[PDB]
Amino acid sequence: KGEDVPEPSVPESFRVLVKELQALALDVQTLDEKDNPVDIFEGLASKR
Amino acid sequence: DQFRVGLARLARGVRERMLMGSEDSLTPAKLVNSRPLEAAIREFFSRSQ
Amino acid sequence: KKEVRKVRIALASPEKIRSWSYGEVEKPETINYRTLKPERDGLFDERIFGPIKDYECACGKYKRQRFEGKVCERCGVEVTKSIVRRYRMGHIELATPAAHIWFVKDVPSKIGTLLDLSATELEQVLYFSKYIVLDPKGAILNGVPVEKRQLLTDEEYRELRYGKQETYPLPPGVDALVKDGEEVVKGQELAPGVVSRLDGVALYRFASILVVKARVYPFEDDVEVSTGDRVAPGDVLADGGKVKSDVYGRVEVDLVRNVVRVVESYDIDARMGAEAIQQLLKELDLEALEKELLEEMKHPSRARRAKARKRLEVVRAFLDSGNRPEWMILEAVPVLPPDLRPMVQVDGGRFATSDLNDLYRRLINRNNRLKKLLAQGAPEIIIRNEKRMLQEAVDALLDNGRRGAPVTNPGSDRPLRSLTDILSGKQGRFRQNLLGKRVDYSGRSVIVVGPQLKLHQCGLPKRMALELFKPFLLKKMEEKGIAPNVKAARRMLERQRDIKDEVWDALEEVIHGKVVLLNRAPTLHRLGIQAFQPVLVEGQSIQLHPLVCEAFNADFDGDQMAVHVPLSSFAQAEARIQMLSAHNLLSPASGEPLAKPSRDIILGLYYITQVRKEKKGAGLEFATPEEALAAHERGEVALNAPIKVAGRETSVGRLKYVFANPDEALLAVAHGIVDLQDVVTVRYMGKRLETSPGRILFARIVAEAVEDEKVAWELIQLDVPQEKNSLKDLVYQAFLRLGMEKTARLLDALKYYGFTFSTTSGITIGIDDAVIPEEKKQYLEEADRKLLQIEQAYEMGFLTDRERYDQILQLWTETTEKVTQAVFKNFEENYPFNPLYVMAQSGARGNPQQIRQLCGLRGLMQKPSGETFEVPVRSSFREGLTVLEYFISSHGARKGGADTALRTADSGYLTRKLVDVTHEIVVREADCGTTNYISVPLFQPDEVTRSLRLRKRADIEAGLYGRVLAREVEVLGVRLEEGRYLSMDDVHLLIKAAEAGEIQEVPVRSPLTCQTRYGVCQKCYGYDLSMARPVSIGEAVGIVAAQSIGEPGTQLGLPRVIELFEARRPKAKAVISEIDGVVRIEETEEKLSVFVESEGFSKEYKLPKEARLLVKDGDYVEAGQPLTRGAIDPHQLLEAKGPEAVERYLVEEIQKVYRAQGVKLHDKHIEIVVRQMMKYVEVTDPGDSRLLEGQVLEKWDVEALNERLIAEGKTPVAWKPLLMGVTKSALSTKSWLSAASFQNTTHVLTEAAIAGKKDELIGLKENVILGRLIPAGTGSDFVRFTQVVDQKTLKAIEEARKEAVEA
DNA sequence: CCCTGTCTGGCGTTCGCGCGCCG
RNA sequence: GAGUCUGCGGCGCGCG
DNA sequence: ACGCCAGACAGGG
Ligand SMILES: [Mg+2]
Ligand SMILES: [Zn+2]
Ligand SMILES: [Zn+2]
Repeated sequence: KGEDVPEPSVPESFRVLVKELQALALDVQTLDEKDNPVDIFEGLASKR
Repeated sequence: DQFRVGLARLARGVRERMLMGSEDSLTPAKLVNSRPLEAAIREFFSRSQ
Repeated sequence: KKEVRKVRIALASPEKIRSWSYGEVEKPETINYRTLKPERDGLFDERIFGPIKDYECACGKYKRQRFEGKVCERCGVEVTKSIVRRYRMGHIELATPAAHIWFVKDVPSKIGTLLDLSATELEQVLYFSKYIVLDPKGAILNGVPVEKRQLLTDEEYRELRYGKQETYPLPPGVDALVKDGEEVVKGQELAPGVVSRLDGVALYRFASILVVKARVYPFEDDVEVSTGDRVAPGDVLADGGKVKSDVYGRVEVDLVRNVVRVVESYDIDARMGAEAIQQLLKELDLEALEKELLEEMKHPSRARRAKARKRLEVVRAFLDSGNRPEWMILEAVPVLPPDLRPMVQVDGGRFATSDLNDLYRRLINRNNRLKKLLAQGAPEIIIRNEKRMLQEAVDALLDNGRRGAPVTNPGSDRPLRSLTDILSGKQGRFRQNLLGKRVDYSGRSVIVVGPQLKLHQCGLPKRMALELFKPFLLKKMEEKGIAPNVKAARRMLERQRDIKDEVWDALEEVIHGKVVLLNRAPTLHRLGIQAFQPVLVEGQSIQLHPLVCEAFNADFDGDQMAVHVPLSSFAQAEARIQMLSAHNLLSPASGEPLAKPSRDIILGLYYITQVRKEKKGAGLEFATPEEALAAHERGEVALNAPIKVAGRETSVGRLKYVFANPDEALLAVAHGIVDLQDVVTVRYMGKRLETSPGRILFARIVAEAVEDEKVAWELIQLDVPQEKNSLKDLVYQAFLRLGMEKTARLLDALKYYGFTFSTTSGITIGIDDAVIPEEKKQYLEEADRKLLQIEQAYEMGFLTDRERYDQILQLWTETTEKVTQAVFKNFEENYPFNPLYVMAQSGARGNPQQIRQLCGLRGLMQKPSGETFEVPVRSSFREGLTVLEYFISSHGARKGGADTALRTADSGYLTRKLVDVTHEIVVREADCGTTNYISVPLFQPDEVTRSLRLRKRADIEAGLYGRVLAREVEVLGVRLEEGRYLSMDDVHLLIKAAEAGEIQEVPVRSPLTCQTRYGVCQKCYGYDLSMARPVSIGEAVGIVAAQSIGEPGTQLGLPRVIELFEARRPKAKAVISEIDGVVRIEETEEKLSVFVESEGFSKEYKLPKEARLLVKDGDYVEAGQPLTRGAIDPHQLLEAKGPEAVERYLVEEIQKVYRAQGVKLHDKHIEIVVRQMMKYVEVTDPGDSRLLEGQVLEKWDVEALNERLIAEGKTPVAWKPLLMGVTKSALSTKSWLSAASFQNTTHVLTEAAIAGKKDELIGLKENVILGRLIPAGTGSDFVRFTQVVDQKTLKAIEEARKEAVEA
């Protein structure tokens, strides 16, 4: 198009890593300004 | 060396069939199985470092 | 849509295992061959993990994107691509618990330390083998009251539940000596042969007697109790409240004897193994043990209090962060996604699946078989035997190898890659993220010199470009008439014979002002990658500029360089502004240029500027007679006086020719009157200068490169042949004086002429060119005969077997060095212009030791071990190096090659470790106000016992160049202000002053004393950006430092540097004086002794036989002073002389090695690093948290600052400076992400989990993994926000403000 | 019961690129 | 109004 | 094979 590239979405290696780590008892959660949630997996993790 | 590693593997299973074969007719197939020797030798000429 | 600013590892709640979970994998069914579809509920079922297909469902009720977020009414399939299949998780519900191997086998057993059990052996004892525990209450005895938390066995537990049951068989036809339910005591004969072993009630079996620790209460009317129920003293049993029990216990209503026996054992709750630890873990009230430990900690002696302190941190971290410790036990195993571990079709029908599945099967199978083995009937031995295998299985998926190594059946004795394996190591998962390994717009080919090219550009193969800038080209095709659309333009290019010449026009046009990055094999420093303007060229090879060949270690025997392309208009910006070649001329290590003319350039630029000398046989005195002018000018015309004679004022060569204007001089050259290397007279701007044409020509080239002709002679020396150094210094000067890009112009200028002059010069190696000194024959014979004297001196018995050897070595060691200066002496006096020689003298190519091996002789080559050979290598390479001398010399070459191989690995590793600790260090500031500076010494103590000396020019320069004075210093007349950055010239001043004797030290800001916790400021770092002005805020200094140290290392030696970055106890230790008084020595036989003493006390220093002490009986010895000779132990020196001493020790002692090897790196760097070695300290007087603790220095400065300043109550937080090595500081830092990268991913995470650790992302390592923007650089909070304006939009916005006035 | 010492237990070991082979 | 799926781990050697 | 760090236990007062 000759346009300006969008701004990066989370890299799959990270996503692949969090779950790898989730495979292990450990729970890796990303957090916000005040320690609260944020979502790396855009919407496939919430259930149903 | 590998040929004798394979001979042991064959001799391993052949001893199991000394007990498996009902009566005397057990010389041919009751004692020999070419599976080990093949995998062993083969393994050496295509996979050995 | 928010930004991920903090990541956090926390333990998993079983409920959370279920929460992230989709379905439960309950059967070992991979995929059934007939249909490559997921078998049943199994490991790959799509419910549990996700849509096997695109957007479509199961059966196909809904098949596109319109209803993307809804599930099929009849079948539950929500869909995105099959990615929802690769991100979802499934869980397996284990039968009886098992524990994480990550928490149980880490050196410090997180559960062993928390739970006071034998840290490593009691665990392994009951975890994998057989021992059981009692939960709330169990009123009856074993001998003692109920064990609230202790553990019992199945046999003594068995006995308890049915009373005291022990069955006693009786031989057929034999009658017993007791009645059906008679009270039997321990030792009583229950029959002739049988004898009871315990008290209780003898019950009849059909054949056998079963005694029971119990009482027996007969009843006439019906029973109110039932077999199995528990009873206490009082509890009714039968006949109404008439028959009551008297003891706690189980019940057995025997209606065969119409009686109710109450076996001694009542309500007893019981369970063992992971089961036993799950119980204990649940019953602990962390608060209580916390308090308990507090007391234990500060009150008893150091043995049990020290244990309580290491036992209090874990309890702490749990309560503190929140996420409680009962989840350390596994009862729900999370199943990694399906797509992650590939079930793929290989060849002919072969299928490959990630080994993880084999281990998952293992666990599933065992858990199931266990479920079945407990429901069928449970014989103890077989239950444990399985729980064991079970427990081992659980390890397998988590971590294989900690304990034994599982293998796929006979095929490959290979450990199935366990989850730990996937997350750790060199090529692991944590390493794949951090280094992010494969670019989309990349390329690589063989490089080839591009002489005409300017540092600004690089020759890139058009064919390479076409693919590289393909999408950018496609669009441009459409902008023009070559192609209708993108897909069109693509097909147009899918074949090589289809490219219209018009496409090249388009590409040539698309790369117009864009630039690409080039990479070299090992990326040692920031210049390991540089940006250039691609100038499309034909062929395979990539044209690289010669001057940059120095930055990337690259010659042209086949080295290949990679190529990337900046996609964003932002990336391109930075890439061409701050990453291009021509703007990064100086090196980040030293303020010396890196665009120095290389070997080829210098050879050319040298040749042209040298003066020749020829023959003086007749008088050389024109200085005085006028008849000397005439006579020696006619004598020259004759054959007697040369054109370049040693004739003080002017050799006839100057008398004959005088040149007015500058040009005048070179025309005569071109006409064959004067060689360029000849000595003539010339009239310049205001002087009659006596200098050779060549020298004058060089003057012009520079003067032309940069038009400010006067400023060109101000910074050049035409009084000597241009050496790599004279040139090196001309670049540097030119950089400071005239400006960056103008310098770049000068470089290419020299580059161009150096190269041209080079070809014309005709310098070439010839066999005869290597010239052997006539003195070689002498020195060898002279030393030969002397060797006989040494032999005759031993054949008599005067010299010891050793003395003989050491003396002979010294004969050659000197004789060889003798031939060395001899050869050069020959070239200097007789062949000034020898091909081999000139190359070596000119910064070009050659090494004094090398030349020797060709014309002189390469004499001593050591044996395999190291002991040098007694016989030397009498030959040169000019003449036949003989058969054996070759072999003999071979041994050394081989050790050299092996050495180079192991140094390369260790050089990259050192760069890894330096980065592991200094990556976070970045410049983000405001002049940090804490003025605590470092003083750069200019003089050194002991070379010779004690004599003060001026440190080397080099060394001192290394210490004060481009630094920021801490305080004002009035030296030789000038007033060096505070905060001023001393230029090289300024550091030339201070040395000249110390010469006079006005200054011994220099107050200067340094990273060693910065206040900025995470980071370093502008005034503290200093000058050296790649540019010569002060450091710009937002420069990754940590790395830049780590790199400048890791490159030179490959030249080192290194073993010491390691001992130094890593606080260690070197080979030859030197006892440091912990006390400062004076010294004194003793004479007794065995051991000597150096004592630092006072009439009050002495610090006894045991100095064995081999140790050489140089402090003598008599004078003073400050704390941490060398009392022995050699290396020192940082820890002791820290204790004795203090931290300000360790830091400065480390620094100087590290520089010692590179100095001695030619490397010239600025102290700044080793400081950055060493600082981090000490970013931690121990605590001795608590406030917030308990005493023994190793925490971040500055985080205490925070604590103490607000505890005394903002909130009252001066609870002084007394700490102790702690010294740690680069490696341990990285291992143990704040964030875990960084730590997960090197040490042990296994440990790092364990702890970080336990204590819900919130990784506040600061530093470039941790924040790179996330693929998030770098906290340093443009992500620099200083410049991440900066807007631009046009006076036109400035007025328009003001018009927006004006419209704000209502009505 | 304390401090000191000794074997003991766990981890780590440049970078990039080619080619070719194998379940 | 094109986009899927394959190339992994290791081994050996060779260049830089 | 090695090297290094950190560890848990056992011996001599
Ligand atoms: Mg090369
Ligand atoms: Zn459906
Ligand atoms: Zn500072």
